[PDB]
Order: sequence, then structure tokens, then C-alpha cells
Amino acid sequence: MESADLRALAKHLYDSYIKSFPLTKAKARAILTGKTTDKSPFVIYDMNSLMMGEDKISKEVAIRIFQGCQFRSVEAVQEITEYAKSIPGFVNLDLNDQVTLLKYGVHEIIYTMLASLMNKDGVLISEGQGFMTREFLKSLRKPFGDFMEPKFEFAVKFNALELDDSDLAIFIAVIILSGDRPGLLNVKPIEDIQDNLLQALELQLKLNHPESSQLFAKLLQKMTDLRQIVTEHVQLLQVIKKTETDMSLHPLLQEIYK
Amino acid sequence: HMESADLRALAKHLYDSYIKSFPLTKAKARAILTGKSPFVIYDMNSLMMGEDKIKFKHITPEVAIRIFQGCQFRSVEAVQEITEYAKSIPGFVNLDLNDQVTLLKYGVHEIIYTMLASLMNKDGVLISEGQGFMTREFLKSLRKPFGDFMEPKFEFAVKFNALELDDSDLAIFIAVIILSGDRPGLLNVKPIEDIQDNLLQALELQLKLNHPESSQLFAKLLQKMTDLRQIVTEHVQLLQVIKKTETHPLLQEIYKDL
Ligand SMILES: O=C(O)c1ccc(-c2nn(C(=O)c3c(Cl)cccc3C(F)(F)F)c3ccc(Cl)cc23)c(OCc2ccc(Cl)c(Cl)c2)c1
Ligand SMILES: O=C(O)c1ccc(-c2nn(C(=O)c3c(Cl)cccc3C(F)(F)F)c3ccc(Cl)cc23)c(OCc2ccc(Cl)c(Cl)c2)c1
Repeated sequence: MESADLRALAKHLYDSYIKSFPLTKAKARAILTGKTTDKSPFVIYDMNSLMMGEDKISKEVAIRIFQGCQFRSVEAVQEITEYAKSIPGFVNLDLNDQVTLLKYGVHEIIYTMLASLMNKDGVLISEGQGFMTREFLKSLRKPFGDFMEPKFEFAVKFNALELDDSDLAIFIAVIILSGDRPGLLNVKPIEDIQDNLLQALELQLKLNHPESSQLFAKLLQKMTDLRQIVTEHVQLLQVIKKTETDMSLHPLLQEIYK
Repeated sequence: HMESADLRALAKHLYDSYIKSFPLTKAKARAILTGKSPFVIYDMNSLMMGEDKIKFKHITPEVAIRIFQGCQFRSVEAVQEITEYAKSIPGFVNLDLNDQVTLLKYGVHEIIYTMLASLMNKDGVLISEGQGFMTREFLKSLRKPFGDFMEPKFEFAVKFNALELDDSDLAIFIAVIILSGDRPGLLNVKPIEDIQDNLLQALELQLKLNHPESSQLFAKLLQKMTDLRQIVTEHVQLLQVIKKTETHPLLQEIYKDL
């Protein structure tokens, strides 16, 4: 509740976010905004360039691309699980509650952090070596095209907040420590932690974006949506299953969705 | 540094930070073990009551596994506690971020063993911040490999405790283990060994003032840092073997580091 303590928490979480996630928003923007020879991505925009991209950087194309998403998603869950452990107080919660918070939190965090890798035209892939265009994804067959586009619609809205990684490190932690996840055993100690994180987020946003009116409230409002867009995801994912048994759902994802 | 006053200041800095990072000090633990009051777990029936009496945070929906999971739960807590303490080691946070992660990754296991000895005597171990005490013989008697898994910890602890180190000794010792320049994958060994050189100087002087009658205690303690490498090696092996013969994916991911 003391400023120096809230700033200390901001640095701790930012430091841990750098250690846990391979590809930051700062690196992503450097790649997307060019300026560079060395950091420049190969662009996948159609079938032919996809085949060349796998050479530079079988199953049906939309399925292959889907598996590429789930593979990274599984990695994100692992990365996020590792980040959570660094949130002061998280590993001291009831073990069942830790599982519960991760279970309902990872998807919201994945969307949030997927936005870092996106602009209105596409998404970084392969740790930023590749870039796949929105239009190519949107044009995939049967339901897979409509499956990719909502991610971009969110990202375009979220990125207009212009958060940097030090903002996102705290925002993500706030998302994890939500006392309103179904099935939680001890809501109060989770809310105690979130209160501290909310305080830290509030002070971080004012110092880092002093000219951004009510960014805190606007950022919390975005924590609103994620909840509904995650529902659409699992919904579309369910229907995909009921029509695509040519699909590998990783056990970690498998159990998250049960 | 190199002046006596500098080493004493460094010793005091590490002691104060050690006191803040760890819930149960050796001094408090020793008062409890020497009866100078905890619930005692000595068989199956008293185990069932102790999880009712003591609010265990790892009880997740067979006895020996349950106890194993409790060891893992507390260790994950210790990792975070050790991670915060490291930040107070002068120079640590200024090291290359990958090197900090590497040092912690290979150091936490040796430190957990070391500090577990603080909670142990020849007859059992304090648990749950000292509210409980589980007997050696009960742990030693667990089925399949779990019994052989617990007893080496006691065999180490009894040997280590004969050095009769106190908390101000241990605070520096723990720092020395963390700042080990021979961890695989380190990028910049020179500043790590520079700091470890300072910590070693301070440990040597601390042991001389705090144990003036203890012949070559410094050398004897460094020899014990020897062991820790190999006993941690045997530990991770048996930890692996448990997987190949025993045992949620999210829970698996929380504990993957161990
Ligand atoms: O790195 C990262 O943080 C990260 C994070 C997320 C994605 C990514 N996941 N995803 C999903 O549906 C998804 C999501 Cl959100 C959450 C859980 C499960 C799934 C799954 F299981 F159902 F998929 C996407 C749908 C469309 C798009 Cl554009 C991206 C995603 C991601 O994708 C990278 C990627 C790799 C390879 C190819 Cl080929 C492509 Cl196109 C994208 C990366
Ligand atoms: O407080 C503390 O500083 C502290 C610190 C350590 C233990 C404790 N860890 N542990 C391990 O194997 C172990 C170790 Cl050394 C190092 C790294 C990873 C592991 C893991 F990951 F593989 F486990 C043990 C094996 C046997 C015993 Cl006796 C204890 C340990 C510890 O155990 C407390 C405890 C034990 C049993 C129950 Cl039921 C409960 Cl509730 C608590 C406490």
C-alpha cells in the first residue's frame, strides 16, 4: 500500500514476465515496425508461400495451421503457469485453487498476449521468424477461417491502449488472481492478492501513461470482454470437434476445457 | 567487499533479508524441536487427524503419495522464498537476466535441502510453519520407493546439523550456493564469481567470530556444499523414477520444475 512497495511489486512482476515469456511486446513491435535487416520476418500470405515458409523457417492446410496454434497455446499455458508461480502469494494458496485459477485464467491471458504479436494485418509466429497475414487465416475453409478472425478483432481493440510489457506483466497477474472463478475454495486470500495487484497496476499506469485519461478503468473494461470472447472460443472449439476428429487436443488443453 | 566492516555489513544485510524471506527460522524451529505446541504425525490415524487439525493446502481430490505431494507443495513455496532472498544479494539483480534464472534453477534444490535440515532432527521434521511435526520413522516406513525417498533427507540433515550453524551463518551460506559460477549454461561467469568471492570472504569472517572455537568450520561447510551437488543428483533421479513407476496436467505443470 506504500508507493515504494507498489513500485517494487511492479519491477518484480515485470522482471518475472521477461524471464517467463520468450517473445515480448517490445521485441514483437521491433520486428513488425521493421527498421531492421536482421529481425525481419518471412511473410506467409497464401498456399505457395506457406510451403516455402516451412522450407525457410501430410494433413489439410487449415488443420496444419490449427495445430500450429494449439502447439503454441500449449506452450503459452506452460509459460503462463511458470509466470503465476512468481506472483507473490500465488503458490501459498490452496493447491486446488491454484489449479482453478490457472484453468480459467490461461485463455484470457493467451488472448491478451496474442495481441502483442498482432497488428491489423497479421500475427508473428515461430518466435517472430514468420508473420502470417490476417487475410490468409480469415480465408481458411469450413469453420477454421471464422475461428481465427475474432483473435484479430480483439487484438486491434486491445492494442489501441498502447500498453507496454511492464503494464502487461501486472495486468496478467490481476487476471490470474480472480476470486470469482467457479469452484474456488478460499476467495478472500485471492482477493487480498488481487487488491495489491490492482493497486500496483493503477500506480504503474499513471506513472507510465500520465497523459492517458482513465487508462486503468479502460484496461479493466477490457478484462470484461475477454470473458465473453473466451466463451466464443470454447464454443467454436466444441463445434469443430463435433465435425473434425482429425484433430489433436493436447491433454493440458484437454483438461482445461473439461 | 574486502574491509572487515564491509563483510560485517554484508553479513548483516543478508541476515536481515533472510529473516524477512523465510517464514520459520532455524532459531524458532530449534525451540520447537527441543520443547523449549505442534501436532504430531506418527502413523496413519494421526495423519488423517493432522490434515483435519492443520489446514493443509495441498489436499487435492493413497497416503504415501499425499505426503509426497506435500513435500512438493512446500518446495514450490521455498523456491519462491529463495527467489525473493536472492534479490537482496548485492549484485544479483544486476546480473544478466538469463544468468539469474540459471543460478536459481540449479540452486534452489541445494538450498531447499540445506534449509530443510533446519526443520529436522533425528526424530522428525517440522511442517506447516512448525504447527505440525512428522516423525522420521513414519516417513521412513512409507511403502514402495517413498520411504527410501524421505530418509536420505534425514541422513543429510543429521550430518549437516552437527555443524550447529545458526541463521546468520546460513544466510551467507545460502548466498554462496546461489552465486555458483559453474552452473551449466551461464553466460557471464566473471561477475558471478566476483560476488561469490565477496560472499565467501564474509562467510569466512562470520564463522570465525560466531564460532571461534570451531576448527576449520569454513572448510567443513564448503565440503558440505560438495555433497549437496551429488545428493541433489540422487534426489532428482529418484524423483524421475517415481514418475516412471507412480502417478492433472495443470498440476503436473505446476510441479514440472521439480
Ligand atoms: O505465441 C503466442 O503467445 C501465441 C498464443 C496463441 C496463439 C493462438 N492460439 N489460437 C487458438 O485458437 C487458441 C487460443 Cl488463442 C487459446 C487456446 C487454445 C487455442 C487453440 F488450441 F485452439 F488453438 C489462435 C488462433 C488464431 C491465431 Cl492467429 C493465433 C492463435 C498463437 O498462435 C501462433 C501461431 C503459430 C503457428 C501458426 Cl501457423 C499460426 Cl497461424 C499462429 C501464438
Ligand atoms: O519448510 C521447508 O523449508 C521445507 C523444505 C523442504 C521440504 C521437503 N522437500 N522434500 C523434497 O523431496 C524436495 C527437496 Cl528436499 C528439494 C527439492 C524438491 C523436493 C520435492 F519437490 F521433491 F519435494 C522433502 C522430502 C522429505 C521431507 Cl520429510 C521433507 C521435504 C519440506 O517438507 C515439509 C513437508 C513434508 C511433508 C508434508 Cl506432508 C508436509 Cl505438509 C510438509 C519443507
